This record gives sequence, C-alpha cells and structure tokens, in this order.
Amino acid sequence: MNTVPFTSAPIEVTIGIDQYSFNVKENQPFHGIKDIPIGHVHVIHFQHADNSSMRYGYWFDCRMGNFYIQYDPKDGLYKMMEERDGAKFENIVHNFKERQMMVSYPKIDEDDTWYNLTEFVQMDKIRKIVRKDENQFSYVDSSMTTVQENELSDPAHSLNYTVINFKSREAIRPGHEMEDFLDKSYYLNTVMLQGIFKNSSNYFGELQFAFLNAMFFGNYGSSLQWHAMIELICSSATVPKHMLDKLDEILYYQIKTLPEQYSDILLNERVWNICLYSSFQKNSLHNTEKIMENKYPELL
Amino acid sequence: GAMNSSNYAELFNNDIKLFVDDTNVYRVTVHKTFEGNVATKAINGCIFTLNPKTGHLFLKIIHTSVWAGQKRLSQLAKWKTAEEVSALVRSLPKEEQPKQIIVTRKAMLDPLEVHMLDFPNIAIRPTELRLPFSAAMSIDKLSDVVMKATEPQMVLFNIYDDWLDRISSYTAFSRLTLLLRALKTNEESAKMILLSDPTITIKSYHLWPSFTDEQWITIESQMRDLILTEYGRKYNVNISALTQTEIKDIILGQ
Ligand SMILES: CCCS(=O)(=O)Nc1cc(N)c(F)cc1F
Ligand SMILES: CCCS(=O)(=O)Nc1cc(N)c(F)cc1F
Ligand SMILES: CCCS(=O)(=O)Nc1cc(N)c(F)cc1F
Repeated sequence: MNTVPFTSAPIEVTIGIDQYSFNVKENQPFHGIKDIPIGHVHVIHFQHADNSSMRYGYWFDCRMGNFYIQYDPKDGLYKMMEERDGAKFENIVHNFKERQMMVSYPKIDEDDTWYNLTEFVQMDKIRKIVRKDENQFSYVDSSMTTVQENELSDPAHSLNYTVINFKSREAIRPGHEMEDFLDKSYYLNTVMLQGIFKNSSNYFGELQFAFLNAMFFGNYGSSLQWHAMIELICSSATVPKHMLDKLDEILYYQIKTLPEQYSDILLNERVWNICLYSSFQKNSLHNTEKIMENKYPELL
Repeated sequence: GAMNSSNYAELFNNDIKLFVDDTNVYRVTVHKTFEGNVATKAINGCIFTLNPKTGHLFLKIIHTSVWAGQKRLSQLAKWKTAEEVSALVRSLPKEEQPKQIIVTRKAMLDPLEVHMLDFPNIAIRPTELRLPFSAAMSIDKLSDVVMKATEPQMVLFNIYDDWLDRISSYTAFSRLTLLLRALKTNEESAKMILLSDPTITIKSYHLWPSFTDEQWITIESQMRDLILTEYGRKYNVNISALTQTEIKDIILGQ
C-alpha cells in the first residue's frame, strides 16, 4: 500500500483522492494520504477554498515512482513532484505515519467502484493524452482544452484525445455517404478500433479517462469526448458482443458514481435519449438503461 | 447561417449560389390493393436546382427505377438528392461551382453536407423563406419532360425565359415566386389567368407566355388577387374589408 506524503497544507483546500474527498484547513498539520491501493491509476485533485476556479490534479501510479505534493507559493498551487532518493522518501513517510498526520485511503473491502471506473485506464495511455514527458504523473485542470476544441489555443497544455467527427472524411467513405452516416460501423471498427486504438481496451481506456476528467475537474472537452465515444458505439449496427456487454458495465458504474446534483451539466440529453431509445444499441445496454431510468428520469 | 427576409438581396449578388428543392424527388399515388390494403406506386420525380441570379434550372429527372428494391424511400430521397447535387457541382468547371447551396428543407442539410465534404468552401445553408418550388410540377413543360422520362436525365431550362433582358434578377425572382405561389394555391385558376388569352403564346424555347411589360403587370395583379381570393375562401375572411397593408403582408407572410 503506497503513500503520497505532503510537505504541508499552507492554504485551505478540498483534497480529492479518486472518488473520495476531505477538507484541509489553512496550516492544518496534514502530511498526506497513506494505504493507496497498488494496481490502479489514481488521481489526487484540489479545489482551493478561497478560489473554486482553482480545480486541478495529478494522475499517477505509485508503481512508477515515489511522488509527494508540495505547495508552490509562487504558482499558487499544490504540485506533484517525484523523489528519486528511495531511502529519504521512505524515512520521511515513516516519520509522518508514526506521528499519524496522514489520512487513510478509505477503501471498503466489498467496494469495486474504483476498479470499475479505471478498468482499462493505463498511465502510459494517459501520458500520450497529456504530454509532459519529463514527469511520470499527468496534470489536468478544469480549463484545459482538447485538440478538437482548439481546431474549432496553447498546444503544450491540451488534452490530446482521439478526434471523433461524424461529418468528416475520416468518418465517411466516398460512395458510402448515407451508409456510413446512418451506420457508423465502418468508422468504429475499421478507422477507430483496427486503425487508431488497435483494440477495444485502449478505446474503453480513453472513454473512462474522458469521463473521469469531466467528473473530477468539470472539464467540458472531456465531457464532449466521453459522449462522442458512447455515441460512436451506439450509432454502429455492427459491434462485437463483448464490447457491448463491457460498455453496459462501464456506463453503469459511471452513472452510479456521478453526483446527482451535477447530472444537469455532465449528461447530454440528446446523446443519452438517442443511445438508449433510438440507436442500433437501444436494447443492448440493460444495466445502463435501468440505472438511468431510476436515477435521472427527468433527463430522458 | 439561415437565409431570411433580412439577407434577401444576397440572392442577387455576384457569388454563385443554388437553391435545392427536394419536394418532388419522391412522388407516389396511394391506392387500394385487391385485398383492401393500401399500396403506393411511385411516379417520376425531379430535383429542382435553381441559380436565382441567372434563372438557370438544373432539373435532374428521378426515374421510378431509382427506387426499385430500396427501403425507407422518403429517407433515401434526401440522400439521392444530395448525391445528384454533389455530382452536378463536380460536373461544373471550378469558376461555375456555387459558393453556397441553400436547401428549401432542413432535412437536406446533413445529407448534402456529408456528400459535399470534398468541398469545404461551399456553404450549405437552410432558409427561413417558405418558397413555392413544389409547384414546379405545375409548369406544363417541366411536368411533361418528367412524366415522359424512361431513364435518369438532366434537362436544363431558364426559368425566367428572356425576362432578364428587361428586368433585374430581384424582380424576375419575385415574379417567379408569385407565379409559383399562385399555381400552388389554385393551379386551375393560375393556369386560366396565364393561358386565357389565345393571342399571347409561349415560345417553343420558353416556359411562360410572351407577356408585354404592361400585360405582366395585369397578370401579376390577377395572381395577387387569386392568392387573396383563396386565402379568403380558406379562412372564411371577407377580403373586401382588407386594406393594402393587410393584402401586402398575407402574400409575403406566405
Ligand atoms: C520534512 C522533510 C520532508 S518535507 O519537506 O516535509 N516534504 C517531503 C519532501 C520530500 N523530498 C519527499 F520525498 C517527501 C516529502 F513529504
Ligand atoms: C444551354 C443552356 C440553355 S438554358 O436552359 O436556356 N439556360 C441555362 C440553363 C442552365 N441550367 C445553365 F447552367 C445554363 C443555361 F444557359
Ligand atoms: C415577391 C412577390 C412580389 S410582388 O408580386 O410584387 N408582390 C407584392 C405586391 C405588392 N403590391 C406589394 F406592395 C408587395 C408585394 F410583395
């Protein structure tokens, strides 16, 4: 079980670790998060108490190195940093644990929520979507734009999601205009799955990563990407049976986890109505349709 | 964006544009079967593609053979329209290609945008104008060429005959829309007004009669009264009580 120590907490902040969060007071003796499950990516995230537009965080995997958080009073944020001296790191963590100044990653033993939300998400794929190759962890925030959003400004600070555009030459074979527009099977299976993602696992990885960035940071372009990747499957007549069964599970846990009070901003009425009620796959997402109908029946 | 009353002069500027009307592409007669069920029988249709500045009409005849063994014909009709418009643009020299295509029905936007992905600089626009282009099949010579077709065919007309020798494209378009509005509201009456006088004929190479400038004023007045008379017959309104501001608005309103 791994540990992300903190140097200090000089400014009052809500700290998120995956789906959990807690309030830390200005100069409270907080020195970090222990008992973080090995085997999954994690996200530590922040919202300053004095400025709620400061909403940002770090994707990391404790198997890849020893990471800590230190507030930078110049740039005015909690920064992730890698400690390359193993023995120093272990000595620092040991002191903070002994003096019990760390919160415990509060995982219920029965609870597979985080696994279910991150099943296909890999740190190496995150680092291709978020380019900063000198760090093993990836910074995201509420305002970062997508490559697609920047086509329709700063290219170094963008989310490099796979561009999906239903009215593009990539999506439509010359001579198959009506066929390819009304049945997106070609675009899903040949262009995206076989061509770009190589397999459904990388496609689901990017879909789950887009959802999590939408939910944890309110990142608008991530929300667009999550819905585009859902609509591309639901609008395809020919999808492998395993992919549909897996999509239903993925979406079920995403809808389960979504805070009720953010449904109005994080869910697109047109996409969900089309996907559950009009699309080729309208009868293929049993679990997702039942939780959507019981939790968000106004949206539909 | 959307072509409306506000941006109406844009039709007669020097940027090449085409209107596309798909109303007459898929046409059926509904009839009873021997078993007392209902069946459709398709008849020949046409795409109405018009340069409102020049009067040039690209009438693509849609032969019933197009529909043989196809399903969802009302949806296919939009995609076949977009395919034929796309083929027409690709057939024109670059300097004759339109800069904009205005579709009379919003359902044509996606089919045409997808067929025109090769032409990113051609704007595909809807209109807020309720244009009476469905009444094209009330023009005897256009009806005649569509119904006689035995195969897919493109036929080229000038829907303004020689009017642009004497009037602007703005006025020519207004005359065309008034004639088509009248034909659409009361075809028999409209035809009676146009063809009553045996002395005024249609040249072999024209669609409409050879009216003098004064005779066109009388005709246009008779067409406006027909539209008013029918709006009176329709809504049970005394058209005597109507003012000139009341009259003007109900014709435009349409
Ligand atoms: C007390 C010394 C360590 S610290 O300055 O509080 N913060 C810190 C510093 C390093 N280098 C680390 F790997 C972990 C840490 F928590
Ligand atoms: C040789 C075209 C004759 S026409 O039908 O009278 N007028 C005309 C019609 C079309 N459609 C055109 F592109 C050019 C034209 F001059
Ligand atoms: C667009 C049809 C033009 S029109 O034949 O001139 N109709 C018309 C006729 C009159 N008298 C008017 F005041 C306004 C109009 F629009």
